[PDB]
Amino acid sequence: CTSLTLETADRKHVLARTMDFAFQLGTEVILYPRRYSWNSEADGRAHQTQYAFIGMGRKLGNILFADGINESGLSCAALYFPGYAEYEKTIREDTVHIVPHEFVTWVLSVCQSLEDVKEKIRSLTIVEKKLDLLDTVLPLHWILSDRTGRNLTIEPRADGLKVYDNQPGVMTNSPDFIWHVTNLQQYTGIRPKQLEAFGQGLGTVGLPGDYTPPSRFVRAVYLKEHLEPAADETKGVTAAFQILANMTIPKGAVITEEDEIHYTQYTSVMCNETGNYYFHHYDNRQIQKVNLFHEDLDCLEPKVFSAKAEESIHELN
Amino acid sequence: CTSLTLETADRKHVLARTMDFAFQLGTEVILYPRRYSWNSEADGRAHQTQYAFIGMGRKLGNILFADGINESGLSCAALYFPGYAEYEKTIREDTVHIVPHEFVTWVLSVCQSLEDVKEKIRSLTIVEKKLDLLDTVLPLHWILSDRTGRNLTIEPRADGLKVYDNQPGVMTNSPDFIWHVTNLQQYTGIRPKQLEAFGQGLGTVGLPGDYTPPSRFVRAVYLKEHLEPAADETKGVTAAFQILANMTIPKGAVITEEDEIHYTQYTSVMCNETGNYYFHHYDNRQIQKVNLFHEDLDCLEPKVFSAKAEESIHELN
Amino acid sequence: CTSLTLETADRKHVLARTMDFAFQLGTEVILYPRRYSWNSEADGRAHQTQYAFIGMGRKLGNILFADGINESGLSCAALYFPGYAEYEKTIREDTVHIVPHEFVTWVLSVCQSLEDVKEKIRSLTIVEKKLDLLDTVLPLHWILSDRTGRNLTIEPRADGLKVYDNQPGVMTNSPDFIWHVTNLQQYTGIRPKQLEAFGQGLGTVGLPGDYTPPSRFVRAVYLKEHLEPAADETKGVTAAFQILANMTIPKGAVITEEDEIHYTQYTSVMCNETGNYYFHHYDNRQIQKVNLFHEDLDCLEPKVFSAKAEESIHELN
Amino acid sequence: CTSLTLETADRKHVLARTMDFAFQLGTEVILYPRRYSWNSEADGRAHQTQYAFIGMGRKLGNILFADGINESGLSCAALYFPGYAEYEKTIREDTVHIVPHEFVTWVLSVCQSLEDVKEKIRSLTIVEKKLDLLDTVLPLHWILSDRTGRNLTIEPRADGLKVYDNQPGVMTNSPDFIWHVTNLQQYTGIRPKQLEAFGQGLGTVGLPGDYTPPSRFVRAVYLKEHLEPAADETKGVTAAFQILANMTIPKGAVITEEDEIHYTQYTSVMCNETGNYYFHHYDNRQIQKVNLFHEDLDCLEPKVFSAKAEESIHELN
Repeated sequence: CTSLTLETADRKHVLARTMDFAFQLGTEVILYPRRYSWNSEADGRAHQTQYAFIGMGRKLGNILFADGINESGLSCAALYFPGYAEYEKTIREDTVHIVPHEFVTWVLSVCQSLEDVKEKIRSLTIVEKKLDLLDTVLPLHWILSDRTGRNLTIEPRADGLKVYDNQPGVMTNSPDFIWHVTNLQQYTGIRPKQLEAFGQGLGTVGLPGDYTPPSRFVRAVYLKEHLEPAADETKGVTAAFQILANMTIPKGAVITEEDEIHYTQYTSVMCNETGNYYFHHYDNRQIQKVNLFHEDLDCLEPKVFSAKAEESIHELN
Repeated sequence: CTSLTLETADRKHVLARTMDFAFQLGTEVILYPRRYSWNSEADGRAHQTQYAFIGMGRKLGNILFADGINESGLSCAALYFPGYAEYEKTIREDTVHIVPHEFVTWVLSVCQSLEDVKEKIRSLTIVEKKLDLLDTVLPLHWILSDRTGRNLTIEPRADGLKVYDNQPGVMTNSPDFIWHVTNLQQYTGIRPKQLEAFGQGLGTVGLPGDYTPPSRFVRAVYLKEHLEPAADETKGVTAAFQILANMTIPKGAVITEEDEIHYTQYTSVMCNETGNYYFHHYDNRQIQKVNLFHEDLDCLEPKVFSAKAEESIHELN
Repeated sequence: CTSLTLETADRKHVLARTMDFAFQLGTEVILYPRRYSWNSEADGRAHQTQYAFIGMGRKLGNILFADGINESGLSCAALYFPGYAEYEKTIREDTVHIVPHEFVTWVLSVCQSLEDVKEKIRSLTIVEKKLDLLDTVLPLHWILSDRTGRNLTIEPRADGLKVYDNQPGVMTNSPDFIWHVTNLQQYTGIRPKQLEAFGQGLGTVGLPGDYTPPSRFVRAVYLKEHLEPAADETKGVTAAFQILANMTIPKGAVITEEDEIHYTQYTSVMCNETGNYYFHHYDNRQIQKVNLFHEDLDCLEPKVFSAKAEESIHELN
Repeated sequence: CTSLTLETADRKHVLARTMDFAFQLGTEVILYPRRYSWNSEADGRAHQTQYAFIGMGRKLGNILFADGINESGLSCAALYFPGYAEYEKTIREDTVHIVPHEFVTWVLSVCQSLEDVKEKIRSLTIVEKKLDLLDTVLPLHWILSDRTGRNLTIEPRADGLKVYDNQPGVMTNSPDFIWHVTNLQQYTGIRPKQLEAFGQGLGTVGLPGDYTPPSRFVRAVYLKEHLEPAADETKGVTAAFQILANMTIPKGAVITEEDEIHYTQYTSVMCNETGNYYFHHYDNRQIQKVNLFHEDLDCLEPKVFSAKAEESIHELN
């Protein structure tokens, strides 16, 4: 997965991410409403959501989310972090306990901002527990965004939960966040204009083209840094998709250790100010959209907005 | 520009191309009908079209085409070829004379197949003449496709018009076609599966990521060669777009000598068997489609199918 | 600079390094004898050497060493580490205080092995103090070796002296050691034999060619990992030079921010077991050698072995 | 193999080359005297040498040369050119016939300059014939130099002997010469000084590091283009070795299809004006020299100057 934030000329923010995976997740955009009672798989204890939100989710016992945007402008995305993610084995105490795949639900339901996350996260404990559908502990890390325009990355390490100001506003997968930010120093020579002619693009030589996390990180940062400013929310959504097109894996390009096809299943963009969640997916290019605020946020139960599944083609004749 | 052919499991062919440029071309899909009389800018002599077709075009005196698919399955795309394209200065005789920006119109209107092109092209002469809108001679070369599944590339050189079997079924810009095909030998090590773990993609290391023509050529060939087979026309169109997403230039990424923004304005896919022309453009992700055969091909004049210009967003609520 | 250890088949060990700089250092190989009194620029306090050693140095008040090999088989090399080196600003107490440029003298004069290093270093303080010649505090980090065949890299950080087991037996410059070892994971696909014909070397595609520190680190690990075993000392010394030839900077190839030419001035190889110091420099390819043990190690004063400066040419006729 | 010419400030010229192979060639520097009779493996016909020369060769019936420098300042080197070399299968007439491995002997024995080459070659036929030792027809191409400072590369193709002015003064192996010169256009952004801090060398990012022929060609052009001027012959010879250090293959780094180790066996530098042949080999770094003119150039038979085989170490104590 590749994620990035962008800021438009009229001052909105979006958080955008591709979801690259071999197993089919079958996520759909879902409203998780306010005052919704759920029980953690860490210890069975009950929680009650405070803020409503929408994001890509799947009912697996509770409804687990890969990302989402809440009613107060906080947005979050969970991306794979294999080999680096390390959780608590032993249940602490005087802490809330959740499992890794609950963090999105937690943070979006209980926090209203980045300041808020930085504070509540001090009494949280994420513990090592499998996701049955996969029979494995999800190795994850998270990128978050709110209406101040700041960005965080949060990474569950052996040393505990680490929080970073994410200045580039980009994040992919392993290794750890400082590693990637340091790696950017190798790439400050790539630039849009040639120095002083098969065609255009020569300044761009050295941009990594492969699908490894470090290269996708560098290629996102390059394209974000030289993006012509986008005027408004819609133009921002387009740009985030244009950039993420460059990190879209066609089926067949990448094969896992198990002979599975690792490809981009969906790409989404979430707008912090407007509560809009846009997306397309491998099989349908047309942007789809859910507006959080058209819904009854005191709804009694989750609401699913199911997607158009095939290529939506506009016939001119 | 990046172009490529693909073949689906049910045996259709598509020819796909991005159109990367700094100046706004304002092309629209247009039907050029059968028996349509036009006069060449080479010498003023009259021609009469034999085959109807559709492609991206612009009225500039006559309607000039950047690509197109005709009523008998021949498809063609003109891509920039700067510094390498060389035309006839002196008007020969016993030949048809056209200017570079007429080749698409010519070949699509007068030829019914690749065999046919290879034969008619022997009595053709392309002469050096400007395109007024640009006050410059277009340096171009062409990729063509028909229902046999073969592909050609044709390149106007100092030595005359050169014709190549295009075995990879890919073409970008300069330098010449054999140069790129030879350059592919450097890249046969890139592969979808790692040898024997920040994540996926490690076999893919070395894939060029920059926007130069040679790198776009290599990156297209890689993605075409490892594309999981596409089952039918629609799935083929999706795949061609998924591959070309990887060669889509966001505004700002690439700047010309003149400080202009060189970006991908539109991407199209043309199906040889069905006469369908699909496309999207920088500002609207949704595929748009014109079916050649729904039209009256004996129409008296060109017909324009003008495109939806803004982002067509499907609202789920 | 690039440094690396090697093991020969007869189980000797060598530590090797190029010295890349813009300022002409003018090091010569010097013997520092045992029981030699000196005083630290840190605080003026007395030191008495315990172990004799040889290495490239220069008299600049006391005699400053870039590297060396001692009588009991410990070797060390100091390499530039700009932006990351961080020393103690304030004098602690109950500790031995030295300045950065005295580390090599200290460690080699006082320690008899890597174990001995890991223990004495626990009560060392390195303090921020300028080298006068250059009017700057040297940013440095160190690689060390002994007769056990283990290796260490020691890096002065904000948080204190960090000590790492150096498994690859390679170090260049910035960034920090764990950064580099982590970065090697992107390069595990590079390999001597092609997969399945311009010539040889296609498996090697991807090896970094530039002179930046991360690139030279990866290229040294590749070459060392795949070196055929060297039978003995001489062969070990040859091999080390053959590898480091690949990270040798000719004059003009790299230019600093101040417009100075930054180039490889000398290359040395030290054998741990035999106290042999071999080198060559930019202007004389022939290997030159100093045998620590041929000298009186109790000598009252340091002894300089000045290099043949010109290309030493063997004339066959 | 990698080869390159250099010009010194005092206007001497050198032609330099590494010899990379898997089979041990066992060349020694040999003087081929003037007025020496030999017969071609092509047809048994008589030849009488006109100009004495020295170069690395081996007695294999006649004495076969990989390179050399003649008495009137012409230099040549033969380098592998697999897949692209194409000789004459049938014996022509009114032409001098030779086999591939006799080119160096022929050109150097009979031609006094590059002009003289371009003229005599008009009536040369190179015929397909095996070298027995290897049971294969050598695929070869050649770079040449004289006292004018011009350079040529000559490549045996399907279509005849092609002769090119070699502006860069560099040649490696396959593919063809114009291929490489064209490929240099992708690399014009590489440069000694950074744009606007792990260390030095950031402008150099992008220089190819692998051992394939196109990569070594680009790396040699970069280094030669940016070499500081060498004051005189000796300095020229040093510089040539410093450059070619960067294309020096240690044992194990590259492995052939047959599982043989392909490594740099020797490196030579020939000065055109002075008939000086310098070299070193894998096992002995010290430069060794043969002075063509110290010999009797009318000598009745060839004379071998056998190399110091072991590392020649200069002992300072």
